[PDB]
Amino acid sequence: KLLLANWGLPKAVLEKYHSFGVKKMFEWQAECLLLGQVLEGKNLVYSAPTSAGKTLVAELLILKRVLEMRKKALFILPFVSVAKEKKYYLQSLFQEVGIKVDGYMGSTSPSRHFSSLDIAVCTIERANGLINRLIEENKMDLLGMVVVDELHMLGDSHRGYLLELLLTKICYITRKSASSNAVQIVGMSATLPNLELVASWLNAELYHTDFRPVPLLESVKVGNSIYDSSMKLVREFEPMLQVEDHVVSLCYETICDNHSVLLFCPSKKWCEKLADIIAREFYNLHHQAEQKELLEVMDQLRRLPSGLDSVLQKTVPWGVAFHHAGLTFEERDIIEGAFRQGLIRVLAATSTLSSGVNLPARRVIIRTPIFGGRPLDILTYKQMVGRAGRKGVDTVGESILICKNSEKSKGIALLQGSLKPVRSCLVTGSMIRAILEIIVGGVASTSQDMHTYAACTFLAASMGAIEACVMWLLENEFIQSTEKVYHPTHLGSATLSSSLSPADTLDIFADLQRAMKGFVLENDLHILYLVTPMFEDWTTIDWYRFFCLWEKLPTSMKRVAELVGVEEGFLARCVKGKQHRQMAIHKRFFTSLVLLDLISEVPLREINQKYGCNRGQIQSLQQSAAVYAGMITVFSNRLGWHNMELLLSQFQKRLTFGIQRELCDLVRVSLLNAQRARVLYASGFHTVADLARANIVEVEVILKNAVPMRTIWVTGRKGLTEREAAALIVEEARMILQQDL
Amino acid sequence: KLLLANWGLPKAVLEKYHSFGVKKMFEWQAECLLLGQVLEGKNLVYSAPTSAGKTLVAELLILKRVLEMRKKALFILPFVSVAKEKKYYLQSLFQEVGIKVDGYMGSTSPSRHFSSLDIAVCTIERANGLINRLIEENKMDLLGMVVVDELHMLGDSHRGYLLELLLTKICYITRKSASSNAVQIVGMSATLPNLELVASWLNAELYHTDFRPVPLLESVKVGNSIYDSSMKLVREFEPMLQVEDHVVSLCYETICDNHSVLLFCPSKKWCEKLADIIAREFYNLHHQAEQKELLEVMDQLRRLPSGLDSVLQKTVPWGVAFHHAGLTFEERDIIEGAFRQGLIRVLAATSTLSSGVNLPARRVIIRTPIFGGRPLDILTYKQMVGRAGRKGVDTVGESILICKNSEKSKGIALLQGSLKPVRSCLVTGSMIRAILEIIVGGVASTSQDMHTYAACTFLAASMGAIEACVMWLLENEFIQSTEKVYHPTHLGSATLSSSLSPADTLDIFADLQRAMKGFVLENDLHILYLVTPMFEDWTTIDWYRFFCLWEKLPTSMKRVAELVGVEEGFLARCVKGKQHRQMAIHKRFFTSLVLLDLISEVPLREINQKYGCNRGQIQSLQQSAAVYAGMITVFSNRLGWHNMELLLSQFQKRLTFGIQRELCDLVRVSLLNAQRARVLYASGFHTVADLARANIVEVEVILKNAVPMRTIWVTGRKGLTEREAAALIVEEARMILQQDL
Ligand SMILES: COc1ccccc1-c1ccncc1C(=O)Nc1nnc(OCc2ccc(Cl)cc2)s1
Ligand SMILES: COc1ccccc1-c1ccncc1C(=O)Nc1nnc(OCc2ccc(Cl)cc2)s1
Repeated sequence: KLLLANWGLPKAVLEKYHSFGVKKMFEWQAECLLLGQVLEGKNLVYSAPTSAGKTLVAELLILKRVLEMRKKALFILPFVSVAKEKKYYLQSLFQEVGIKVDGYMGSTSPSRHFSSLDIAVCTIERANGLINRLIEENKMDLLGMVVVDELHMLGDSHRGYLLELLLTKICYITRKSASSNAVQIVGMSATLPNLELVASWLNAELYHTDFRPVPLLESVKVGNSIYDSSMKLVREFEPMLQVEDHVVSLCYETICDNHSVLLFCPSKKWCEKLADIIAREFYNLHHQAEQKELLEVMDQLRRLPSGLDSVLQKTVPWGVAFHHAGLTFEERDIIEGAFRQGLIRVLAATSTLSSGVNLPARRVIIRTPIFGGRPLDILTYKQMVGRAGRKGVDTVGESILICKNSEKSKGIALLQGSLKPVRSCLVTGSMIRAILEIIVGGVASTSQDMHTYAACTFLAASMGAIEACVMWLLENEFIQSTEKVYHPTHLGSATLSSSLSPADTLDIFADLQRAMKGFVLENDLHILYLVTPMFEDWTTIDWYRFFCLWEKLPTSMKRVAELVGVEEGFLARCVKGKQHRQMAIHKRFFTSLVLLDLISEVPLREINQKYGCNRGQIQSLQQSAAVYAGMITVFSNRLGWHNMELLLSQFQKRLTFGIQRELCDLVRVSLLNAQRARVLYASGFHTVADLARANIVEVEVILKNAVPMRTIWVTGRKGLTEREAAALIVEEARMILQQDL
Repeated sequence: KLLLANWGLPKAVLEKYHSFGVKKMFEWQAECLLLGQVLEGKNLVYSAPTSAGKTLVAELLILKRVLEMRKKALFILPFVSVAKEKKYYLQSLFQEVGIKVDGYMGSTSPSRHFSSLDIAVCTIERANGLINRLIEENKMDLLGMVVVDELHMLGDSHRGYLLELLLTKICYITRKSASSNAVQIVGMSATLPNLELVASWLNAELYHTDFRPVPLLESVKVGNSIYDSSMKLVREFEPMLQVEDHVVSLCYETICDNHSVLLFCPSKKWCEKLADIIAREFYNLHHQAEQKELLEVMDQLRRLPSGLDSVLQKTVPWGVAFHHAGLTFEERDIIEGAFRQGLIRVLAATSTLSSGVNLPARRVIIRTPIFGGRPLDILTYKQMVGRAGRKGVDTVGESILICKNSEKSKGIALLQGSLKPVRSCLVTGSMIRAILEIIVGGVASTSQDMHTYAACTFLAASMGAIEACVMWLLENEFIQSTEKVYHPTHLGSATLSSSLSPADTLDIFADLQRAMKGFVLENDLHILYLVTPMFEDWTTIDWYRFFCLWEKLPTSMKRVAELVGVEEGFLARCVKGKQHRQMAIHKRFFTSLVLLDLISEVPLREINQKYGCNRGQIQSLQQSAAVYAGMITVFSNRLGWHNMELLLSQFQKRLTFGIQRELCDLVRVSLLNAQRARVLYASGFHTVADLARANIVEVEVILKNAVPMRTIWVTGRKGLTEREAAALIVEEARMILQQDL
């Protein structure tokens, strides 16, 4: 029975699955897919190692709930990078059968309407908003499927509560129409202890497996000795060519057998240092002093807005490199592709890669059990060591955690530890959000229904607050009480529409209302201070640098600075030689200055030099700001603020792509980010109309010029040759202008 | 030879001309059209009575310069009403042959680009801007024809100088490429003395005729005696049924022969009184106390935003009525159509109708020679008395000017007077505008060329200033001087682009620049104070009323009022119980309040009641404000002001149609002004897409409802039946959404 052809499956999807290598399932997937009425709608909650092909069952169930019972489906993923990778994977897997798959990730939204879509690959943040939209204007009948990758995220997380709110709201909808399902829910999780609780909460069937196609050997390293998980010595490591940790010797031993290695370091500078070191030894140890593919990778990295990196330049032409959050998303994807193809053999990465893309390595060396001054998380450790072993290539996979002295204790604790149980995280902001979501959607009106809703949440399954939440929403004019039936107000409806926390929406309302009274239209800084999310921790602000920039602003910026709350007596002044709101204003002013250079098309390296923030932080900030701009635009649209929504309607795109207004029509093309559109705009093409018939060979020449074979790198298309790149550019322009009218 | 078939002419245009009755030309038209090389391009300047078919030669020459030498053409007309009538006339005459004819009048602009057009029926104000646009971005080769109706307007006028600037600029272009024409110029004028001078100035051939198809008998009336033009008694008038002027007796005598009468009064109240009087007598004198078509006219007047008029209600169902500027444009057109069809037999009109549409009456009675406290203009008198006599119906036409005592002297002076010679009207604002127009267009650079240009104007043909104009443009940063070659600046380029006087553009620049620093986005009043043209004399502002409105403004308006300069200590206060800029601000604030109710879709009668300004003044103000809004939008667009042009980009439409934002897509339909779109919007149609397939019979029912056979009145379509009206509405929506993509 274990064969993808025996199971009912489209021929096109079957032949696409044979391309990636999936031709015979495992026993665990069959036992999970044949777990009673799961194929009919009885929700499903299952756990498996990430290397065991967890998502195959989810994709099969989607194809089912989409083909047989034609309806929409949601694929909720934890992060934007993995969500985009899954969106492109599902697109390449489902294009032939005609299932329109599009993504709601970060700032990007599908050009086509959600009604035209058939699968929405969403982040946790945007899937909740999508379901809120479906509930508001009565379309919950379109949804028939919801898939939640990384179900364990529903516990303690900054975006996990939105996951719970996503399901407890759906289940109520299914359990209020009952006065094998109407909306199926399929969840993928890790080896959680209380998975059952989660399975019973969602009524889903529970499937837990521990099968790993490539066996895993986790071990600790103390001095020169290697011990297994159960405090048993397994090997006496002796360095081959070393100049205790012998990290370089371990990497050398891994490399000698024509394999690759993952090296998880606790910081960025540590990754850059511990990739330089192995590069130096691989030169000296291997030169007594594919290439072509590696030179292609170097040239791909060299035609980027930030260009080549000095440490990358020293490391990459030896098989060694580093992959941390400091690099741009393009550089990170290039390095990840190079490692995936075997071109890069040693990858010094941080913990961020552990939860990100699927990047398996033969040996995973975790330098220290102490990550960022704290012991490594058991979930993080499991995520790292689950990458040890490539399916279908390696016979085994090795994880080596390097510990010492006392550190040995934390290492053995990580070796013998297990995942913590899932939580609920639900007065509190999450419960306020949930109460507002149900009341404003009209799904629940009376307080008896309000407690019934809380009887459907994970808190009720794990085993007052709702009254406090209702009181808070009533006292803050989010909700009105009539003979005590609760009805949404205009502010309460606008909060649920623009997907913002009701806690933040109060100050957002105050800030926008103050901005309407006095606005500065002679720059884009006032329209940016409103769409600037916060400071958070996107960078470590240098006070002197800030004051210097401020001393050199146009004769019109400081007008915007003083109209929003910034000062000069406290503007990188007092803090220069050394208040919770003024700090949040200046740290928002600086943040709004950086975005000012992002929408002014300033090169990332120049922004880094003038502001001191690296390019990864700048890109993260611009993505967050674009999301916030979209939310603020919807908030003003639903409040009847036509003179502000009109101003904000373009800044989401101008921040997503970091462009000027002129390119806002060119960047609609998927392959025109901010530099293949500026060089294509200077040559006279200023509209997607002039680019549909743009001379093919002409745009090839233009893309060949202006360099900061497949040197051009495209997000989701990896590397593209100039000719193929601009051919796809003109084809995308043709499709955009042809299917939008 | 005198036959429209013998002349080379399209068969479709010939059969369309036979519809209006034009089947045999006069001798004067043949002698003017065969005046040497006029048919080849030698410009043409000719004079004829307005009843002699002056424009036939112009239309024939256009068809020529359009069919043979395919190129664009301009039809410059003095006013918006006559320009629109001519646009619809030329459209109905030229649709079959395929000559795309569209109008640049007031605020409306063609949906299609000027390149697609073949005839542009423009006002004098907008034709100059069109020619400036053609000269700027090098398209003067498209223009090959320019037709100027009412050439005598080029002298002393508020829009006449723009006419001269229109031609002296063209001639230079033709006479600078010479270092039978490249742009033909055809002018129609009245019996001017210095026509020759104008003919030689434009190099045009001169044709003057005095032929009138219906002979005219002008006479003066003193007491009971009627004297001819040369102080000779012609008839001893005796009233038939009178209760000296015997105006009513004269109207009765005209009516008894089943004819109609035009009665030109010096004011609006006089027209309303002297139509009520003849209505009263036509009831009492004719009732000892077509109908169906007249009841149709009453119902047409009753389904208007202002509804029926009390004086109109008393007068119209007797054949008598009044036509003054106080009425709406729709009411004026309805009354003019009723008089033209013979339904209305006595029309008490003001001097405004004299220069407007072609409305002939058998007898034209001019009550008094003193019009508005001053003697009647000889041009105005000729314009009035040229309407005496319908071609093809009457055998003669009669003009009767009622004078008395001393007034007799001014009456005989008008009888024996003649038209004053044409002037030039060119430091002065016109010469500044002309110098800026040539320099910024790049057509002239050196001061030698600058004096050469002034050697091409009408001043040079009638027989220092240019140096003063250049100095003024240099000292005001409109123009820069290099090694002394004059180049346009950004402000100088923006002034020529947005078609505003350089005198006004300085204060406009200052006002917009001040508005960018602090703007109020929570209402539309700040975006309206910038697009409010001026006070001029559009109304007589009532101070108490203004202060009352101000005492009752939202909690956000007075914010806009104090941000622009308005006060409360001087805001219908001091002037209430009884400074050239503060007067221009408050009179702009009040004007910006009225427009606020126009874009809020307040009914015209409610605006009239709350502000004290009649509906004709309100409509004139809204048209002027829409023109100003378009000019300001272009001015900000060319100055790189993206945050202001975006705000202003919709107010031109919102003021042209007096609508809200929601209807800005519906009013793109030619038959949806502001009340056939609001009632069609409330039923769910909020987009021109929902109206293309809008159920035909459904929109018929919706238009049948909401009444404030052909009751629906459409501008340019006269009266339309509900079924035909909404059928044309859905057809226009289909065309709009089908040909715009
Ligand atoms: C505020 O909404 C944003 C808009 C722009 C960018 C980011 C956000 C955002 C930010 C932070 N968290 C969440 C969101 C979010 O996506 N909320 C959404 N709500 N509705 C959406 O459209 C989906 C949709 C539309 C129509 C139908 Cl019929 C069905 C589904 S997205
Ligand atoms: C400022 O321009 C306004 C815009 C809106 C409404 C009123 C005005 C206005 C107001 C007062 N006086 C004059 C104008 C005026 O029409 N100026 C114009 N200039 N260019 C135009 O377009 C014609 C055109 C366009 C492209 C080509 Cl290739 C050739 C011709 S219109």
